[PDB]
Amino acid sequence: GDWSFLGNILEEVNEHSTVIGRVWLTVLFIFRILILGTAAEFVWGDEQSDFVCNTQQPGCENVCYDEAFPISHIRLWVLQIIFVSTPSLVYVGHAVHHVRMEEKRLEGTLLRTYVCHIIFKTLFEVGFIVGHYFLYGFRILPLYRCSRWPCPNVVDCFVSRPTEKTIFILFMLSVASVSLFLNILEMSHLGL
Amino acid sequence: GDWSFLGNILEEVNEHSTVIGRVWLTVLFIFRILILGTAAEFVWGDEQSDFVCNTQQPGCENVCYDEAFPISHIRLWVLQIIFVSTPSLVYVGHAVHHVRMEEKRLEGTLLRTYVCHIIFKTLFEVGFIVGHYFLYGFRILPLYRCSRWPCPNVVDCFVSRPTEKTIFILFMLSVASVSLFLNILEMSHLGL
Amino acid sequence: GDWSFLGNILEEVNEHSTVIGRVWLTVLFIFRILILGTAAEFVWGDEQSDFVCNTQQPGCENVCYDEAFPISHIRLWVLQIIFVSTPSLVYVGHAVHHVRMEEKRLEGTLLRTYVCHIIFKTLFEVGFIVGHYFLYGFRILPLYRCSRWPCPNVVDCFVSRPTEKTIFILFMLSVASVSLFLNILEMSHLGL
Amino acid sequence: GDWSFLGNILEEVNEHSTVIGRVWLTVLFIFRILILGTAAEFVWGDEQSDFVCNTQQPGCENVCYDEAFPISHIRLWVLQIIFVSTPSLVYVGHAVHHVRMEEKRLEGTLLRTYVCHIIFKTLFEVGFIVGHYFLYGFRILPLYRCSRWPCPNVVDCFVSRPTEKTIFILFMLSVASVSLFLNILEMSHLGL
Amino acid sequence: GDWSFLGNILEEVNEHSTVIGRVWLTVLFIFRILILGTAAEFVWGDEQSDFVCNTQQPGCENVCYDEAFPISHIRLWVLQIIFVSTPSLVYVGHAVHHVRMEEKRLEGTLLRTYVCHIIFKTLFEVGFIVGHYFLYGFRILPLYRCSRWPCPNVVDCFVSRPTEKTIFILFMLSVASVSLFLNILEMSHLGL
Amino acid sequence: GDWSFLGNILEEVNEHSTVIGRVWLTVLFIFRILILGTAAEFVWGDEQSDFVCNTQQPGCENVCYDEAFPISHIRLWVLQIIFVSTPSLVYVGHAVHHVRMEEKRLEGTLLRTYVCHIIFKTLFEVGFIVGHYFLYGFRILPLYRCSRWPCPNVVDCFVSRPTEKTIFILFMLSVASVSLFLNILEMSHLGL
Repeated sequence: GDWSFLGNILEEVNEHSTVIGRVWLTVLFIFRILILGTAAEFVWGDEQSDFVCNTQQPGCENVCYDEAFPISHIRLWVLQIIFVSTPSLVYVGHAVHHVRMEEKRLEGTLLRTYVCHIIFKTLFEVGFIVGHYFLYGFRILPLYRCSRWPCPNVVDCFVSRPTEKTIFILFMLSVASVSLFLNILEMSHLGL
Repeated sequence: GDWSFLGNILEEVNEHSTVIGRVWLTVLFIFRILILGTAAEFVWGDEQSDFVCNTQQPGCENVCYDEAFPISHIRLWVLQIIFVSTPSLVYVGHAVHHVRMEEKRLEGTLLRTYVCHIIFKTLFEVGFIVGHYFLYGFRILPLYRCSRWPCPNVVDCFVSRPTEKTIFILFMLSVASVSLFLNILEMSHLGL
Repeated sequence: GDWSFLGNILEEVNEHSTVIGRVWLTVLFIFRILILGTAAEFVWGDEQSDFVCNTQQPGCENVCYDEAFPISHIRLWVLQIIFVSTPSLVYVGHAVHHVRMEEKRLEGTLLRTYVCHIIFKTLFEVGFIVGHYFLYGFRILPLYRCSRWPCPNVVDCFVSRPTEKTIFILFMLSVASVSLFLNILEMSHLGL
Repeated sequence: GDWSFLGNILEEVNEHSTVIGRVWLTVLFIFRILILGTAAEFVWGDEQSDFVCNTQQPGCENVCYDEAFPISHIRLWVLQIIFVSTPSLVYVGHAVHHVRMEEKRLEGTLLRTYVCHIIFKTLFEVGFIVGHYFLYGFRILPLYRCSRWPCPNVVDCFVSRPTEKTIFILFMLSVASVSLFLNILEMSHLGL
Repeated sequence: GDWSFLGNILEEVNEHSTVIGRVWLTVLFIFRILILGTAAEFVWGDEQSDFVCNTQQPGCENVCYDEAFPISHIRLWVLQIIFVSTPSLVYVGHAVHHVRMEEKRLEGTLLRTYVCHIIFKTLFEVGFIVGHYFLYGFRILPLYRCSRWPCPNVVDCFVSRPTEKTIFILFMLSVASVSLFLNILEMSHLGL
Repeated sequence: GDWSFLGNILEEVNEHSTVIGRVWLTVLFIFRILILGTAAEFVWGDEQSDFVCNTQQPGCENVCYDEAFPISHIRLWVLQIIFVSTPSLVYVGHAVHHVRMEEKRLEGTLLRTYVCHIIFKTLFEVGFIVGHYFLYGFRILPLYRCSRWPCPNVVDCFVSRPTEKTIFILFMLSVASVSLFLNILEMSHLGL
């Protein structure tokens, strides 16, 4: 995918962001967007094609893959990145608006907006982490047993690349936890 | 797909747009174009290939897929984005024309044009929402029963990734509703 | 495909073009090039692979697909865009030549050249429309009956995605008609 | 493929080229590079995969495809473009060298070099045209009869998309003839 | 994958880096990123598809490929590049922070930070080398014998392109050793 | 692959290079990088997929393809380009270092470094030529007879596109010889 527009706006907000905030944005670019592009998308590329079920029943593989993976992991991470970035977009928009007003003519209302955006980032990060956990836990097993119609009885289905997917799941979970910790540091640093 | 040209023109119109309008354009880029590029196109990539029908009849799968999906969802969203953006293109063109005339030498006629473009955006958004609804509702079921010739009788066909497609359908519907609400806010803000 | 070079030259000619001409060029970029890139190429991507014929005869599918689609639609639209743009290239080249001569040192000969280029655009547009019509009409049917050797007798062949292709055929026909109408407006506006 | 570097150098030589030369370069970009990228590469994409031979003999299809198409057409056109452009590269290099020498400090030796480069362009164009003609004529037939080992006897093989390939073959031949005529015009214009 | 953002930041740090450091960064770009993009990704492209196991057992190939290659080599090299680059990112961030503070208003604390970043680079490089060694040694054999359920007994599986993969494994190992040696040179040069 | 970074550095070294050196670099870009991108990569794209062996033995095709092509040709050419370019990178780095030192404050040591880099280029070119020759000669035959386990006895395997690959092998060999001759000219010109 093409993240150029998002990257441009995030670069814009870097100028008006705290040091911790700049660390957060660079982490976002290097350890989330770049990982999905260079590494994860290739891992998940053959998710359905190499999904195999031990049956002669038409449509069983499709329904079972859908049940096993309601939403693909890479897609969920895309959404997580976008929603997490959106508060920064709101903040930079507010700042640019203030600048344009000054042209017509981090304190106070602007500072409060910054803190609010940090809070929203934290909430979205926790929400996506919890959602991933309930969806998949954090370990993808090779065997999925499926009892969804049209499959006759329970059928054994086998996932592609489960170990590598587990590795990247855990990597992204760690990155999200790091980003959350950075946000906590931002709040503490503002407090100081 | 390459949206660079459209992005450039939309960026141009940002300068001469209202704050709500800038919010609308950023929503368009981040939550529509970027979603289609990064996420949705991969979801719908194997729509026909992994479409499977329980038959030994040649051509049944092709005719049934065509009947089930007259137009693909991602294509309809492309068209929706383009038509929705077109009013902004008209408005920016009018503004640039006025500027060039001033060189030769948001009020009045220009303001009325802006409001008209907002109205067109609202109409196109509602039209595409209603069209999608009548075409597909908002839930893609896994089973499609097909009675189209050459299929003998009704045949059971099975869709790929129905749950994920439902998730993205609903996501895009929400984004469109948000954009419509933003347009309403634009009109109210102008009224104030 | 990469249209960057053509886009650059067309952007150059925008500066020295009429308001109607700018509308025409933006229509060309947004509703032809962008449609082919984002939407149509994916539609026509699996034209031959998912073309299926009810036979056990080697080579029948290849010969029948070739007979049914002598030239693919997307390719014909590429050619249409290029030939339609070429008059603008001639006009901008003439203008730049005049500028360089002035450096060494829309009226008259330049205006006549502009009108001639409009006429060529109209002729090429009508020609491509008529050619498409005679080749395919404007509705792609799912069933193609083929009697081309090596096929034994008439064989039934089934086209992929006929409905979506019909939708895009009609969309592009509408866009071409709109562009032609714009050219007529250009001539009338010059007359005024 | 990526032609950015070649495009940059050709754009550089446009400044120091004749009006006819600029027409030639724009023809090269729009009607050769852009055609190969947007249209022809997709046509020839499935040349070997959809090549089918009526046999049960392993390796017959590979050897027969190789014999039928020793070099693919698109590849030959790539080479033609590169060799044809190379004289312009030589000329621009000579001009830039002269400029750098003047910094240290179209007539005469430079003009003769320009004419020589035109001559080389004409020779390379004629050579590639004749080579294509002897290789393939100008019509690709659907049926190729192959007697190459390991094929037992003569086997019937069937080419993919022969009509479309014929259309593009003829289109590129016309473009090459146009470019040659332009070179002739360059020489005559210099003579005047 | 797209490394533009990382490349931009690394280019930024080149200005404030030692001569040995610049050599290290150019080695990183030319002999790691460019190798993975141009060469290695194509080698490893068909890792699972052309993985073949001598069995009629569903799911055996998937489980055996996963066991043989828990993480793909190219993915591990991506991670290695990112982690190795991260210290440079920290250093450049610290330097830019100091610059911004000076605006508000290689020695001392900055120099110590530089040395620390060198140490982290060395540790990460050694860690990835050792991890690769324990995972795969440095020779990929063609035969993998697999006893993982559902495979019945030990099954013989055959890897794709083992020799080429061995060649690139050794090439990247050499590059990593060279980079480590460069870091040692950096420390010695600072000592001098 | 993406050669932008290498291209940028090579463009930088053009400014501080001899006329023959500029000819060499343009040859490198136009006749090596552009050929691999536009033409050769498509030729070698289906090397393993269309490799066919006359056997019913699992894994025989993989082992035989690996034995026949230990390293793919396109990969070897990538490595050749990178190693050949590396001396220019060393030279430009040395020159930029001298410039930065002058800021703090082709003759002599710099000239000797330039000659040394030419020598390294010549050695690497000869080495890669000889290596290719011993690996493959310069003609790819269609038939490869393979006796590698698990294949039972000698099996006949058939290569894809052998003639086209031979053509490009010879083309690249010619380009390398031309570059070597250019280096010889560089040394002679310096001698004069």
